[PDB]
Amino acid sequence: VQLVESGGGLVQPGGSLRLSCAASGFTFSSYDMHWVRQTTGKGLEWVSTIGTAGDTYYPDSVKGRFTISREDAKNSLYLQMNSLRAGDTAVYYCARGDSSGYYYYFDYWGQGTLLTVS
Amino acid sequence: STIEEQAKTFLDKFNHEAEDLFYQSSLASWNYNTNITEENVQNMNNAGDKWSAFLKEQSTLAQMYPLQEIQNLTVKLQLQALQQNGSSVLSEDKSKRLNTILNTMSTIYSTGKVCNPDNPQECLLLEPGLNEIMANSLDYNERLWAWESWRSEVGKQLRPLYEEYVVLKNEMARANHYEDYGDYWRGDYEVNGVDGYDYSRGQLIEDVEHTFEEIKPLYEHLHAYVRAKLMNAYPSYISPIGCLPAHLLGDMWGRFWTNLYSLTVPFGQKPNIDVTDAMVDQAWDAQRIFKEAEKFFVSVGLPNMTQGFWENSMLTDPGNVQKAVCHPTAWDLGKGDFRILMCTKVTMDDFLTAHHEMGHIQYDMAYAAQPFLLRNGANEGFHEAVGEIMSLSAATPKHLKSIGLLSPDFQEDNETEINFLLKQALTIVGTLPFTYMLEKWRWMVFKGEIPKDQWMKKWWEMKREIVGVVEPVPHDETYCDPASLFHVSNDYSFIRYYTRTLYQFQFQEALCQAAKHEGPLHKCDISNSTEAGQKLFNMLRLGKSEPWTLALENVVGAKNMNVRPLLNYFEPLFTWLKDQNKNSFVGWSTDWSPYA
Amino acid sequence: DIEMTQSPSSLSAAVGDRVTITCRASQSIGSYLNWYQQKPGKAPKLLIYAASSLQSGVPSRFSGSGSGTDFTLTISSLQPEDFAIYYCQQSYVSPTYTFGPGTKVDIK
Amino acid sequence: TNLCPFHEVFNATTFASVYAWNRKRISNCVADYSVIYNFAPFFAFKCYGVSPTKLNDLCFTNVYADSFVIRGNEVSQIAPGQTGNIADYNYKLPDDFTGCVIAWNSNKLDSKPSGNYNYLYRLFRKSKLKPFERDISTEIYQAGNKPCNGVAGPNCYSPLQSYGFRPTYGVGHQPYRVVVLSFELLHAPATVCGP
Ligand SMILES: *[C@@H]1O[C@H](CO[C@@H]2O[C@@H](C)[C@@H](O)[C@@H](O)[C@@H]2O)[C@@H](O[C@@H]2O[C@H](CO)[C@@H](O)[C@H](O)[C@H]2NC(C)=O)[C@H](O)[C@H]1NC(C)=O
Ligand SMILES: *[C@@H]1O[C@H](CO)[C@@H](O[C@@H]2O[C@H](CO)[C@@H](O)[C@H](O)[C@H]2NC(C)=O)[C@H](O)[C@H]1NC(C)=O
Ligand SMILES: *[C@@H]1O[C@H](CO)[C@@H](O)[C@H](O)[C@H]1NC(C)=O
Ligand SMILES: *[C@@H]1O[C@H](CO)[C@@H](O)[C@H](O)[C@H]1NC(C)=O
Ligand SMILES: *[C@@H]1O[C@H](CO)[C@@H](O)[C@H](O)[C@H]1NC(C)=O
Ligand SMILES: *[C@@H]1O[C@H](CO)[C@@H](O)[C@H](O)[C@H]1NC(C)=O
Ligand SMILES: *[C@@H]1O[C@H](CO)[C@@H](O)[C@H](O)[C@H]1NC(C)=O
Ligand SMILES: [Zn+2]
Repeated sequence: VQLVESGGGLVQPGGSLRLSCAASGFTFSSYDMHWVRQTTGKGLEWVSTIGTAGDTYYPDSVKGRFTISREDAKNSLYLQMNSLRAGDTAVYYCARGDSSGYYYYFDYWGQGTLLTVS
Repeated sequence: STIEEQAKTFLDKFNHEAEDLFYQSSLASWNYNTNITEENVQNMNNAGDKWSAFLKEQSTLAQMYPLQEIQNLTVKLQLQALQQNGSSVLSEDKSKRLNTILNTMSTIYSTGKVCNPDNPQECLLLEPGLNEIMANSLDYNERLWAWESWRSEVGKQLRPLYEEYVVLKNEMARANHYEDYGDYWRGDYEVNGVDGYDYSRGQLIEDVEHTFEEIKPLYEHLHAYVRAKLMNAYPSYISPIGCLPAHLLGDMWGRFWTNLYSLTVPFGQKPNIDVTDAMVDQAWDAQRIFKEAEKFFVSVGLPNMTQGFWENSMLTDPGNVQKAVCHPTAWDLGKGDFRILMCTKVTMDDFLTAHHEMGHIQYDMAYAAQPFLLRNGANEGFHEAVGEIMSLSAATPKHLKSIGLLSPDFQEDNETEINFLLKQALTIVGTLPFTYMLEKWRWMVFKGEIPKDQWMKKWWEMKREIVGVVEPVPHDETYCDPASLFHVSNDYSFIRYYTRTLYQFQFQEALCQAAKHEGPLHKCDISNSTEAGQKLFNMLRLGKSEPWTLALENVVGAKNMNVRPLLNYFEPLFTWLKDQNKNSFVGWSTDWSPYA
Repeated sequence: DIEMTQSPSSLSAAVGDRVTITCRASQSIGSYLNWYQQKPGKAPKLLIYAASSLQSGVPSRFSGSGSGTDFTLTISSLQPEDFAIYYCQQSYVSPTYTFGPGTKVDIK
Repeated sequence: TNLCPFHEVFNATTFASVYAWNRKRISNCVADYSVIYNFAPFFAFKCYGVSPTKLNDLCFTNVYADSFVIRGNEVSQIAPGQTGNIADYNYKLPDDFTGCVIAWNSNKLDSKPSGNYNYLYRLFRKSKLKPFERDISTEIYQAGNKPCNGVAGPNCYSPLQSYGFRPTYGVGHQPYRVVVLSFELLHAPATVCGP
């Protein structure tokens, strides 16, 4: 199993990016995906969640601003960011969720990509 | 059970039956201020009657819980608010007389008419008319005639029924276990119980008279400059040695000195900042103005305004179809309802007014979580200060250049920026001695140490030693000069303005220091400073739940009120005034009198 | 949200020692807490789920013990391939899972 | 599948008061939580213990759906381990809860210009609420040491107070319909679940 991220770069405030995560080695039609960002000091922070049947979940902070979508044609997960602020500078990881019953966890994270604003 | 828990169960029921009866009244008042019709008046009256009846019933009921047996410093404040008898201890035949006297004063002041000693078909009232003639006129005799005429007809028929007002209100004050009626008004500056933060009622009688001693130099130099610049306007009417006539201050009573700007301009060669033409060029409307002000507030750290604000609040005059009272007001109806009523026109003045009014909505929003009786400013001089600060920063050239209202060169020459500090000194500095004088006279006329026959011997004595104003013509005892003012005729505490002017600049200096501002204080724009917004929000959230001493300390770091920020804000102006007063005379003698 | 705190802030030990890190929650979370390793220069990796179960692949030297609010993660024998940051994260409240500030394990 | 009612709890024309709250014992069909994720944006979706994503496949013995209307700022009180006016006196949730909470605004439906006083909630009670048990009563709550013999007045108050919803209220004081789903297991064989 491998997960590869893409979309890193620099953007002016108020810009938009379309980050992508490609997963291989398993079935995309069953597991669910999460976007989690990491900043220095504040630690890891969950950013977005997408499941099997057209459901999307966001925190209170990034609400009405992110539009997570997935296409199973080539096993790729997309994340669109608009109206970026100075607090969105982080390293972003795409993780896979699974549960052995009632207990849920993130199995694999991948490599990650960098985002910065100026 | 215990008396400690017999008060909580009462206030918990009170806070739920008060919100509904307050919202109904507020909505009725808003509807009446949108349409002026006949049904709206009836609805407003019914809602107000229900609210007053509920308050009276709860005040009568709440007396069963003694103050000495309750100790939390949060329930105690609500009991203090609810247990005030007010004008109810007096006999039933005296409350009606007091209300009749109050209504008579209100009607007499509202229905003013001089009519001029001429053909009686030309009668001019106060607003407009008298206010216009005191604002944009240069004649000496005409101004003196209007000034004497207003206080001749109105003043004579207002003093005989002021003595009984004083006697009845003093009797009510004694009945409420207080010292005087002035001591009643110095009651919102009282805190007991919290060690190290106490502030007795009499201590105010020190602070106002301790912070005013060191404002004397700045106001003395400003007074000298104004007198020198009014010498040429009225050549043979003012002497350089001393005080100035009270009918030549651009206002009916001398509360503000703004209208003298056109007569005391530092340098008339170049104009002041006026973005009025830019509004027309770029096609500015009311909604754009309010969105820009909201962006300014967001840039500091404070939140947006609710979707209901943009849909339930009128921002433009409807026209001839409706009848609306065009007066900028910020409404906190309760239960998450915030509105702004203002007839907006494209002008810098309305641009800044959108900022003072939006400040009250933000300050109102800050303490929305507090109990009902504590949902107000920590004192009477904190709401109109978290509102006059934002206007100052909005007027800054840097903010106007950062939103696109001026050509992006606009050399910020010292030749021009000194034209802006003087204009603000003609409204902020020129009112403090007037307020101190009026409040002092009212306090010692309620005290009883100024006999009845010396009411007007001391009124014009204070205005010679504190302010630099002198009467144009003799005033005998039967007159009533203070009663001509709106606040003396009605029942309104008047010291709140002083205590405000001195708080707004303290808050401004604290915010600018927190914003890492380098340079003079008047060029300070608190935009793009999250720490300043957080520092302000730590105080805006408290409300009346905690003593105003702690609220002031949370932002300033000082225990009590101070004037040093005010003098720092006007430092370049004061230096220039010192520079240009070397050949003039500073200070005023007792009197030479305009009459001789 | 449910805050999560970790102790100690830093820990220093040699090879072969036993190191224990404690994680404290603000509300009762039952057995819903999981453990992650953040080897520098890479991505976090799952170590223990259900606050006691051993994930397939991680060495058995890691043990998670706890029930209720306060949990502990213990490494009986320390090895040079352990210099990293360890995080405890919750699973009782979803989908707003919150992590801890991490712990420093300096090998010396 | 038999479509045991989930479109009736969420689409009911009239809900219940806070101190009443209708309890529906739903276990009769195959669950179809797809419609749950639809039907307007949700002010909160805070399933506890079970991941919202991986519903639609888990065998539950008996589902309990509870519905009532509250105000916005109290929506955050429907959660285990919370102390407040609603939690201590109206609706209590155990600390070991396993279910979901769904709240959605209903200003258009459950508000009137004059005021909606048909919704009631309790404010005063001698003792707090044990988890998952109702109390409908109208006796005067004694607040002193003088029995009032069922007569309102000083130190004797009615326990129920009305809301009075109006359309112009803010987000925090607007009506909010709340459906809470509770899950449990029993020794009986599991039959109410999908293939
Ligand atoms: C307040 O800041 C905004 C945004 O500027 C960004 O944030 C700052 C903290 C700083 O890091 C800047 O470098 C960032 O770009 C300013 O808005 C911008 O102003 C510049 C002026 O040179 C203009 O070119 C941009 O178009 C503006 N961007 C917008 C409007 O989205 C704003 O001017 C600042 N307010 C001031 C200086 O009063
Ligand atoms: C408000 O007025 C009421 C009376 O209308 C006061 O209640 C009386 O207070 C006196 C003071 O000792 C008592 O002797 C009486 O027994 C009280 N009751 C009555 C019916 O007179 C009350 O004290 C007043 N409150 C304040 C703050 O002055
Ligand atoms: C207020 O005035 C508008 C103007 O047409 C009118 O339509 C409306 O009915 C008025 N409101 C009331 C309560 O009469
Ligand atoms: C004062 O009343 C408030 C309101 O509930 C309470 O939270 C606080 O604990 C009380 N003060 C003390 C010292 O108990
Ligand atoms: C405030 O409103 C503006 C425009 O409506 C928006 O861009 C901004 O994100 C809002 N601020 C917050 C904190 O939501
Ligand atoms: C303004 O700056 C100029 C530049 O030196 C200086 O000569 C002048 O004295 C300053 N003050 C005024 C009032 O012009
Ligand atoms: C709820 O009832 C209305 C009225 O019949 C209907 O239009 C709507 O489709 C229903 N909602 C669902 C999810 O079935
Ligand atoms: Zn104001």
